[PDB]
Amino acid sequence: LGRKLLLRVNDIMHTGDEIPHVKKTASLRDALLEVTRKNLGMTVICDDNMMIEGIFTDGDLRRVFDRLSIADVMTPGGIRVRPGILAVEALNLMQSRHITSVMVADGDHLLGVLHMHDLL
Repeated sequence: LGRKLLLRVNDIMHTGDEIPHVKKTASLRDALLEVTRKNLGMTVICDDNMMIEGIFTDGDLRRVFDRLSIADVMTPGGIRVRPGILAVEALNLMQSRHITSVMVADGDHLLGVLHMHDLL
């Protein structure tokens, strides 16, 4: 696990089909279907070229509770990490920000999503 903490996020993040993402035109309902589908408790909002527009977490749905599109309720932009950071560094950031998932990106280009549980 000590070894585990020195792995790079690149090698532990969900990629490809495992990434939850929807377009900013998506229904809230459709966005939620994607969140459920991929089991990470959040979805990215991005275009077909994987350029990041926002994020939406289960906590954000609670915050909404104060029929919409996902753009209407997302966090625009969003916290993210670079693929070369260490598992331990990612864990530290997530702890300090009190989050359990994070996007992995090169700038605004989405590469993957990491969950606290992956950090094992």
